[PDB]
Amino acid sequence: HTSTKAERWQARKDLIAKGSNSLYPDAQIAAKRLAANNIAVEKAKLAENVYKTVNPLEATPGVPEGWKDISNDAGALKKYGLDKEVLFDHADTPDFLARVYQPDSAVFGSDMNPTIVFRGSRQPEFFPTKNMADWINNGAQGLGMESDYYKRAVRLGSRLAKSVSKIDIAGHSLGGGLASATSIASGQAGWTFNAAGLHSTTVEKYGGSLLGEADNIQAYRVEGELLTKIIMPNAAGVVHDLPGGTGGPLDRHGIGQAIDCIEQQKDEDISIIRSRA
Amino acid sequence: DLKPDNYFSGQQLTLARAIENGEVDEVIKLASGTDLNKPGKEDMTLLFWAVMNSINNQKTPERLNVITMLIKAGADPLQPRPQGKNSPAEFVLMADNADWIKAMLNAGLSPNAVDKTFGKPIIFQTLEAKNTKTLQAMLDKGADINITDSLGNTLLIDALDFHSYDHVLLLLERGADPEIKADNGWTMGNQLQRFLDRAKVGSDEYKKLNEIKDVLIQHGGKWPPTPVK
Repeated sequence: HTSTKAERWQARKDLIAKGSNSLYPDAQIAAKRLAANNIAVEKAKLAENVYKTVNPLEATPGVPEGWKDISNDAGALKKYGLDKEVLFDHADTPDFLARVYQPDSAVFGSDMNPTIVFRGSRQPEFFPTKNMADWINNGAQGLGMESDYYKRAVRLGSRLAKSVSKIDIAGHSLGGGLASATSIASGQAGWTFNAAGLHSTTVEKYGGSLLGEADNIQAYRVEGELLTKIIMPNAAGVVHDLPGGTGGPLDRHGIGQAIDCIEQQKDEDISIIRSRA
Repeated sequence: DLKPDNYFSGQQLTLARAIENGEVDEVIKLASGTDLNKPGKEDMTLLFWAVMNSINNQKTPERLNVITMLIKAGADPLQPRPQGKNSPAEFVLMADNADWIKAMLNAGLSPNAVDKTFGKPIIFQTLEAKNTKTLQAMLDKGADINITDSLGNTLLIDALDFHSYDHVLLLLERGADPEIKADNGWTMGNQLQRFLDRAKVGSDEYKKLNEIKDVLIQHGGKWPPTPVK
């Protein structure tokens, strides 16, 4: 059999409230962390979904239940000062790409916020060492083109600082680095997962937009994962360490392990709340 | 380092070879009869091929004129590539030198043209260039300096959000209207005040933001900004 996401969301809410109304300190602490991880794992599933975008002008398949991709709905995007064009780079295949998702009020009520989610490149490259048998790379080099995903991410941050509607930022890996830039620049709350940190040259380049703050970024990371295991700054925000990873640093970097590890922690806090019934 | 046979065959390949060789008169002869806009392999078009053959050592008057003559013959500088990838005109607006966009403007490309995928004025793509030369070229040809995107943003507003500070300064110097509000009621000045409040006093970025403020005031713009309604 099955169950609707709305029923499951409500049941989790009820379980959280049981812990938060408990007389036992450990149930109360567990309820707070469970409430945070309930939100975080939704952001993490969106951060996983952005890797599935192929044609950015088309639907992204597999959008997590209770969410809708509005990346091609200009009428919905303009609520946040966004349009379709600013969501990805256009010179070449879009390694830098954002998707914007709106939560279903029938599922989450008012508990969830719209979220813009970033994907970065799978293999960062210093531009002069790219394969120049690829004509677009040849052309970008010969035309003196600037190569900087952080410029478009900071630009989105400047815009989202003006949004009258709340919108959260999220990303995994290099997309979590981009997400943290957009979050610091905009003031919006951010969620990152095994994220890259912000290099000093990047922070300097974009000045006060990348300065301070970070208090409203939740930087989730699988213990043992590649990036923290490593001029490599720490991910910005409040660190949320996650035990329960498997394999080596490369395996633990994957967004699937981040999602699984958050679910492991939820199970753990649920068991604590249930133990005080 | 590139070979035209990897992208074209038949009549298009013969034109691609004349472009490869920089033969302006042969290009003019073949272009009136060849399919100019049908893409070849790897999304290459004959117009992108001409751009590719006018860079580095080959950025010559004649090879730049090959771009002009292809467009006069019907090559579309605003033709998109698939999946939202950009057109030759948008592509060369991101360059650090205006020679390529000028070649296109010389064939009648409108400086107020909008792109065929998103409908956004292509001049907004200059804001990602390393310097202001492509923006200068579009303004010199008569682009509307106060043209807006679909959300009411001007180049002045978008350039500051982009942290494209030299583009901001050039736009002010050329008389861009600083009091225009986007759809959300913000002016460029509203963001400039916010940036100044967040900058580190005495940093290079603080000096640059204050240079913008000084130039804004010099060109008659209101400072401090009215709060957003």
